[PDB]
Amino acid sequence: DIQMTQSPSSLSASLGDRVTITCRASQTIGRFLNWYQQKPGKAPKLLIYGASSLQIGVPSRFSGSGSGTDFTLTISSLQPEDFATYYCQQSYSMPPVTFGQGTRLEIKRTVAAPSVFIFPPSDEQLKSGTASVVCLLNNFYPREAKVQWKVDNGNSQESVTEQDSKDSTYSLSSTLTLSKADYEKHKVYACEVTHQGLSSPVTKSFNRG
Amino acid sequence: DIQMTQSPSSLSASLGDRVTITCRASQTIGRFLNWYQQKPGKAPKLLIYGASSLQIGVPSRFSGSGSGTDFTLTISSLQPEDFATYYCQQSYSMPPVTFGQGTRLEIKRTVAAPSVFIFPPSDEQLKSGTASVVCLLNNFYPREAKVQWKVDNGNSQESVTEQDSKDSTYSLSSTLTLSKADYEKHKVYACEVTHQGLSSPVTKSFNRG
Amino acid sequence: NATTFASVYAWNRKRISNCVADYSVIYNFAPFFAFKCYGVSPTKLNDLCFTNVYADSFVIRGNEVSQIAPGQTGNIADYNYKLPDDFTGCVIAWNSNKLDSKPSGNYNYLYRLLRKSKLKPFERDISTEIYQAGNKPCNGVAGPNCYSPLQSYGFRPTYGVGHQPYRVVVLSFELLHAPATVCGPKKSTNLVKNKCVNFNFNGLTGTGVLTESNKKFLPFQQFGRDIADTTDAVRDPQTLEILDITPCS
Amino acid sequence: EVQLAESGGGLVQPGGSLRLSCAASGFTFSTYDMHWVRQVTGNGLEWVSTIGTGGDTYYSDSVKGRFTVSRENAKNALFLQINGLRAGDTAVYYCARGGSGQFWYFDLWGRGTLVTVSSASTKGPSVFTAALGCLVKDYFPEPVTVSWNSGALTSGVHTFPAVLQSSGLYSLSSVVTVPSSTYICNVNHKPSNTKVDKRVEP
Amino acid sequence: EVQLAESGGGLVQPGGSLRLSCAASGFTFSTYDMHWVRQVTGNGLEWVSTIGTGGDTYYSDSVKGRFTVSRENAKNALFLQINGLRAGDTAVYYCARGGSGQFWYFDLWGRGTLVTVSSASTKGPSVFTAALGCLVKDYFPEPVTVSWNSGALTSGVHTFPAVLQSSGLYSLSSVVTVPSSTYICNVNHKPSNTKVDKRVEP
Amino acid sequence: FRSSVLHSTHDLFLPFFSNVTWFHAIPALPFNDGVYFASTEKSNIIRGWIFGTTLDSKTQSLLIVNNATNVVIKVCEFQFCNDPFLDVYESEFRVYSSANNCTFEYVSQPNLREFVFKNIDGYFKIYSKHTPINLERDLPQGFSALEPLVDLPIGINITRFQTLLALHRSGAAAYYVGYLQPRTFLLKYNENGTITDAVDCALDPLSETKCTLKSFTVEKGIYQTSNFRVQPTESIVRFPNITNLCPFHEVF
Ligand SMILES: *[C@@H]1O[C@H](CO)[C@@H](O[C@@H]2O[C@H](CO)[C@@H](O[C@@H]3O[C@H](CO)[C@@H](O)[C@H](O)[C@@H]3O)[C@H](O)[C@H]2NC(C)=O)[C@H](O)[C@H]1NC(C)=O
Ligand SMILES: *[C@@H]1O[C@H](CO)[C@@H](O[C@@H]2O[C@H](CO)[C@@H](O[C@@H]3O[C@H](CO)[C@@H](O)[C@H](O)[C@@H]3O)[C@H](O)[C@H]2NC(C)=O)[C@H](O)[C@H]1NC(C)=O
Ligand SMILES: *[C@@H]1O[C@H](CO)[C@@H](O[C@@H]2O[C@H](CO)[C@@H](O)[C@H](O)[C@H]2NC(C)=O)[C@H](O)[C@H]1NC(C)=O
Ligand SMILES: *[C@@H]1O[C@H](CO)[C@@H](O[C@@H]2O[C@H](CO)[C@@H](O)[C@H](O)[C@H]2NC(C)=O)[C@H](O)[C@H]1NC(C)=O
Ligand SMILES: *[C@@H]1O[C@H](CO)[C@@H](O)[C@H](O)[C@H]1NC(C)=O
Repeated sequence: DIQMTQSPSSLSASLGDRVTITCRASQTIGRFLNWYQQKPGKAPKLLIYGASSLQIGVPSRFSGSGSGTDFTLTISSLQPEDFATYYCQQSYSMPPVTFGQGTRLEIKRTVAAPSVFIFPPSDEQLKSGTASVVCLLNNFYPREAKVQWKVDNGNSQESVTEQDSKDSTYSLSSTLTLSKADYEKHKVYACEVTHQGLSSPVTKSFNRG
Repeated sequence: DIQMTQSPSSLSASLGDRVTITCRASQTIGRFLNWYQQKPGKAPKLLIYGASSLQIGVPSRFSGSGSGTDFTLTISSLQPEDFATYYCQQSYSMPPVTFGQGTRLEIKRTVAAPSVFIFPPSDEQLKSGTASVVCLLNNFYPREAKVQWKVDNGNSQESVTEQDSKDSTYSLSSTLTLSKADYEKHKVYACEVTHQGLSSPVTKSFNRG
Repeated sequence: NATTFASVYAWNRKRISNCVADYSVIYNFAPFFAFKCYGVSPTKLNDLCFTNVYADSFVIRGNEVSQIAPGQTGNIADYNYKLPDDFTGCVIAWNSNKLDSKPSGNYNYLYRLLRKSKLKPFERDISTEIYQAGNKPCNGVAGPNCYSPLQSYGFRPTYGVGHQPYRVVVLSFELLHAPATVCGPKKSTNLVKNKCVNFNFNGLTGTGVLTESNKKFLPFQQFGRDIADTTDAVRDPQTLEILDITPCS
Repeated sequence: EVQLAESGGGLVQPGGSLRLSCAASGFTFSTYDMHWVRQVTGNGLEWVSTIGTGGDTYYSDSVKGRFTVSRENAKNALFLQINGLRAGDTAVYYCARGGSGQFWYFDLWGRGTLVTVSSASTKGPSVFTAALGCLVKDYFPEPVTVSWNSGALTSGVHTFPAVLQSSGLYSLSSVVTVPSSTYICNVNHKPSNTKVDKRVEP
Repeated sequence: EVQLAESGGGLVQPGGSLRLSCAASGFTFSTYDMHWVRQVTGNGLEWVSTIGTGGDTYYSDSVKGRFTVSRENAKNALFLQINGLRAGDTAVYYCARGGSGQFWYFDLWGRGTLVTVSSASTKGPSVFTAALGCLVKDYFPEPVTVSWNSGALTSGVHTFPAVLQSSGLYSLSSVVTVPSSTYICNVNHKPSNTKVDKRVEP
Repeated sequence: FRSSVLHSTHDLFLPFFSNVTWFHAIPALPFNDGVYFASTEKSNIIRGWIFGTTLDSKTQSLLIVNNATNVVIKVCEFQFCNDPFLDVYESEFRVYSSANNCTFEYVSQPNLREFVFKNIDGYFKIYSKHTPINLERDLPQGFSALEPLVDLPIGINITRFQTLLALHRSGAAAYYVGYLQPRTFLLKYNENGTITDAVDCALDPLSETKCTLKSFTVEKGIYQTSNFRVQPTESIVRFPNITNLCPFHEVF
């Protein structure tokens, strides 16, 4: 029944910066709250329990604060091992425990632009009635790159890779999915791109191969 | 003879933020300076004495710094009990001790808008010539609201309430007092307000019959 | 298992003191629809100890099972029964449609609708009156426009609606500044004699050989000592026989 | 516990004599210095006078010549006699103790007392989705605030601080929220021992 | 060392029975509570069920009625039996231990297991200065990543996570940098026991 | 339990040959550390006691009310009734005008009688003993140890005490009250574990001698018992004469 409201899904900061991950509760839960750290490549791990006690083995740079209805996880100096996802959990109503939606910690740098490329696949897919057209957005610093598809100037799920350890940029891949007879009925296609730095590339026309 | 120059009258910040209350002296006073905390509605209490020592019972989040001609009271993590008024006192000259003008610590949130309402008072005051004309502002986050009175498109002092503990917004009320047999002097009475977040409220005016 | 539950407007708060509480018998009663607990750990309830355990029982509507909580808001919440902001207990509720088998309904079940919502926690406002609906006091009885009594619950649709009645048993565990007496059960092992064992008689820990003794104690003695403040005898509860404690060879 | 008592602050005619009182408790009073600091409404703290362990007295520039601070080693009694008061001296006076050390610092504060210098007198008040309220004029410093629905409504109720009038009176503002898709205000006044009530409508 | 084992995660038909397993090591398992928390792909953590030291069991709102958690005091064996699974139950489960204290917090975490509930099956995928790559359709959850030219290529190689398909399959996309002033994409699908490759020469 | 040995204990005991206050009925009494209660009247006169700190409206506290054949204990918050009494119409109460915030209702089964009350540990200790007497109303010139029979977990800070008399809905009700003080006693235990006699070591130098020797029978001789020492009565501060007068006077 108790709900938790954490910080925005992503937070951008550089090495040594100060991050204060804020997470609020639906009502007064006292100090029955704990924080957890989860790297997307391994299992989660706790950092703060009881909102005042530091877990043994965690560096002193992490610090938990807040009580009752507002909790803030304050970090003093970011390290390369600190960039991960964090979750807050209430413990007042123990059987109905609930977790926060999560908060991502990413490295801050210059706002890179996605190198928009588009290329058709081989004839192996064109042999089948369900062809496809991919729209590539590679090496861009942000992650909120909204990409759609326009038929004659269907949409599908895109794919984003993790942030690079050296370029500190993300890569996005979107694909146009055509059903039966849609590959042979429509000939002109367009990729819809929306990202900071570009001159509003709402339409990127393409011709069936 | 010695005068003190403290930080601006109000400082806006959220929970867990870092506030550095700055207060400068007219000349070098060494380290003979102490701070005080006074929540509106009760007696003051000291936090830092000698600009280097901490009062017993004060949380470690408070920290005093600076000496000679510039003093900086630095707070690390704001708590709900930390939002209060602060003052800097010089102690170099013992008989003629002076205090700063004060600094208010308010909660930072979204910029709310004042709900400008206008209504006539009860007929009890209207029964005599010494009537009144009032103006109402409800639940606005900032405090830089200035209200004037325009006669036909008697002025009195306005009133401002404290910041709400839940909405974190202020409220302002103004009045226009009239003398004996002065109510029927004009038919229209305009309420002129200027607020950071609300424009053109002067259209609300009285229309006597 | 009272089989005669009270109404929500007049809840029967029963106080428990100096008992074992048999925390393994609560979940062996029946499958519970709502088993929400609070700042007292249910998995660790059998290990803790409290001074007074307040039990409260009542019946509410099926949509009101989510209303018995600290952060509550609703008709039963503000007008009938309110939990404090810091509540250390549990809320147990199960289906009561089978028990209230009466197509007529409205019997022995009433609730509150108005008259000073946000009632103070654990305060029973069973005082029956008529709300001041209108200017006329109506002589304290019903009349024109003063039709505001405490309403009854219409449990008519037996097996006909999803809003079936549920019997709620609220437990309030409180630990005041007093010696707690409602603790968990204490296990006891079989007694052994004529061998060096690590004994623990009612908290008196030690090591030695337990042998039967001819010494007779007074009815209130549970501890046998000798010169130099050594522990040479015990009461050995659960048998009431006096045992002699000699140090191991 | 440890605290400082206070009594004697109240209304006084301009130029009339006045004597405050402060009583310490919870510590050795004969070994600590005492200070008197005032605070005008809306202003900061202002040191008025002080007295050390040796009985020596000190006052401010606008304070010396009309004030007189006194302290007794027994009974933990502290006093501050004032003469020739004026309207500019209206402020909240606080009894403060000087902590041990080499410089003057206020380690302990009292309850604080209010001193107002005016020749006016107490006058009875009267009652003068939408949002409206009941206006109050010709008021006076009061210990009880205006209530709505005889004190039963507090959600959409707000009360504004009073404002000083030319004749020494006050004026307080109060508003309420009423449905407009009927509550009766209650203007209480303890020094007047008179209460007035009236309903409102959108 | 101290760690928690896990086994039993895999594909199951909707509504079929499933039983997970967790094995502790490095501590007194009989004196600590165990918890089960799942995490849907792209979502956060979600508490499923737990069992205390006294054998009492607890479940969530959408979990109670179909789940069944069990635990043995010996062999450090922890189990979690599930019945009536649906497509919405696909999530990554984790074995967690309840630390000492008076409130529930996970002081120790296990390796974590993946559970997928679907009626689909494994199907062989089809594979289809400039930057281009190969497109894969009709894929399936795989334990090995896609490489270009058996991974011997030192140029810019990237691989995007798979996307869900209507028939329960997946689809993966990969890009590569080639000189354009020619390599072979190697899609070694392990669960299909068949490798497929293509070329993107200009 | 202990055998026929002499054990020196330091606890709240009633000093030997103390000035016990004798009361008669027809107000409340303080509670410093423990009240020794004794009475020789009939069982139909005295039927309980009331304890508390501030028995006006608050500071939740209440104590024994006695049946004719049962005991009733309740420590609810009571609105105290000045000069309380149990009326026999037939038993009824008069002081229970408002019983709020109740806690730990206790019920159990109940010649000169003696009672001792203690609350210094966090519990409420009660000791009793019933022995026949041959005198008229005076205390017996003998010895009798009181055995614990209640030991309740009541956690209330008690500072006032007042007895309850049984009045039949309209020079009498004589009872003795003594106050306990921290004293060191030398208790002699029998072979069965019962106390036969005791020695108040702070009474006279002979008891001080029996305390050090740890024996009720002292042989003829001289025994070092304690240490005498005179404490400083005043304080003296001496310093040379003030000289040179600080000629600042000549500066002004
Ligand atoms: C605590 O619980 C134990 C367990 O029941 C109690 O011990 C029981 O005591 C009764 C006598 O009060 C025993 O009954 C007697 O049994 C003997 C042998 O069978 C028989 O010859 C007598 O005629 C009489 O029936 C009973 O056997 C015994 N139970 C056990 C398991 O030994 C005990 O009294 C309780 N109280 C205390 C203070 O220990
Ligand atoms: C000793 O004091 C107790 C109070 O602690 C007295 O107990 C009360 O006695 C009355 C009269 O018998 C009881 O009322 C009756 O209760 C029965 C219960 O089934 C009910 O059926 C009757 O209609 C009637 O109401 C009352 O319940 C009882 N209360 C308690 C807490 O025991 C007792 O009378 C006194 N005297 C003796 C000799 O015990
Ligand atoms: C009923 O009594 C309890 C026990 O005193 C009150 O709970 C608090 O208990 C602590 C110690 O256990 C005291 O220090 C507090 O003073 C008690 N609270 C108050 C408000 O006095 C409980 O509050 C009492 N109930 C009522 C309605 O006063
Ligand atoms: C026991 O104490 C009482 C009370 O002090 C003694 O009676 C007299 O009481 C008055 C008033 O309190 C005192 O002024 C007298 O000094 C008391 N008498 C004496 C002789 O001191 C009573 O005498 C005391 N009895 C014993 C044996 O000490
Ligand atoms: C001690 O107890 C035994 C056995 O009951 C008895 O014979 C003896 O008389 C008792 N002695 C005393 C002094 O009570």
